[PDB]
Amino acid sequence: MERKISRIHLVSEPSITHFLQVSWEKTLESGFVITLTDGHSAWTGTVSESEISQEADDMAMEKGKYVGELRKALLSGAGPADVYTFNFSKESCYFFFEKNLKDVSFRLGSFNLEKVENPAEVIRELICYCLDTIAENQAKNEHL
Amino acid sequence: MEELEQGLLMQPWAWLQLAENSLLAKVFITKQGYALLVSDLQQVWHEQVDTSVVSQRAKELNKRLTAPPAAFLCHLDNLATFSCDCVADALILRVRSELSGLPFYWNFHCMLASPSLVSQHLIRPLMGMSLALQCQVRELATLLHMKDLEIQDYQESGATLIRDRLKTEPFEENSFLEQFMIEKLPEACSIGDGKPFVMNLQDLYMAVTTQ
Amino acid sequence: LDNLLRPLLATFSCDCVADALILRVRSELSGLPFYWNFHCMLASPSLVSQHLIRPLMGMSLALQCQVRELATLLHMKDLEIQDYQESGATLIRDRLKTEPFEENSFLEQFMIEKLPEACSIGDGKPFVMNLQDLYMAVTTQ
Repeated sequence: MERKISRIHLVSEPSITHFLQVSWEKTLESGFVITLTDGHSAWTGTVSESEISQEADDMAMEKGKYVGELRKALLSGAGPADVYTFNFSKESCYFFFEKNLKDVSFRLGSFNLEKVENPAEVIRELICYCLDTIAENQAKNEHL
Repeated sequence: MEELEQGLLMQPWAWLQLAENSLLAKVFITKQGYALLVSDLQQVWHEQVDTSVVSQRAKELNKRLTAPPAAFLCHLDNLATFSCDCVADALILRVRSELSGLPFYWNFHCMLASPSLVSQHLIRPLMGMSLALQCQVRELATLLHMKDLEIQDYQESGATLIRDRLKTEPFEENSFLEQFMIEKLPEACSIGDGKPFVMNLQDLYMAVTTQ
Repeated sequence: LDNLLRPLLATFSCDCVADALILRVRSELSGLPFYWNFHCMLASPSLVSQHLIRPLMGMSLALQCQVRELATLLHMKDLEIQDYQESGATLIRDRLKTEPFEENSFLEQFMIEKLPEACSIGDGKPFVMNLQDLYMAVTTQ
């Protein structure tokens, strides 16, 4: 399995750094679980095989190429040319994201999040994995 | 939109590579909309569109790819894969482009142009161009005659030629037409695909329309 | 009708009814007055392309080739007067010295000074007098 934490700003919230966590089985295309948090609260939802297909197929793009856009958007795979935009009501829990070029934003996709009932706990898990991932790449560095 | 039509009269023709044929197109774009005239050299087609039609038709063709009308228009001003159908006499011109890293679609819903615009955008300009080109022929032929009066003054007092390859025969206009009509007219008058027109006449087109 | 029209290309009148043009002839045949009406629809886009747009475009191209061929002719006469003055060691009566030809400046003078009247559509009058022998040739071709 793979996961990937990525740090973002919602358009709604200029000064709060948020954390987007994505978790899946090597193809993002197979569907994934997605968490957002701001260090106080957390939200989650899920996306599936046919939902990514339908999202691409309405946008009229090769799946895999659209998955490219998804990796770049959701897994920090953006180049300097790529500017992505992230939007969320906590109130509705509707996530959506956009790419910007030709001086306007262009929706790439949307999620139903649910506010998560055990906020501090999935946060615990996340910072454990990060402290591990420091120590692991630090151990590799000393060796190199 | 009246200013869109006025810009259009004075825009030059571009040349478009379809897969199926080529087209000639003159277009005028602003933030306000566009006006377009297209031809395949057998027929002519017209569309004019404001920003209302832009955001509606773009929202249809490109369901969730949002922009202000003016940003779409700005990209069409850059001007991609072209295809078309005549369905009735909608020359529907279907234009695939890349914008924002995304494939894009526009369809032009071009009706048979009115005889009045065919006159204002082609016949009258094209006539006016032929008359003006003929006055240029007339002024190059006076200039050639003037240079012969000059050179014949040399021929009438001393003044031999040194480089044995610089000779001009005396210019005479009827015979310059005679040779042109056999040797040059076949090729030169050929319409082809309209690339000759767009390649060398657009300056005179722009000038005659503004006259 | 032929013998009436050939010299002229009697009296005429022109009346439009919707899209259609009527051309009326009052004349005489066998001392007697003779009357005709021509009943013309709008020409089709085929005819307008074949009789007007295409030939007129083919004329402008051929005329642009004429201008090109006359410009290379002009430059070849300028090499020739140079070869007289520059090395052919002689002069003239001075009253006939031409300027060296440059088609950029020829066009700019033409289009400021001469274009306003030159491209005048007018009554179509000057097109039928100046351009027809080219029109017949382009159409044949």
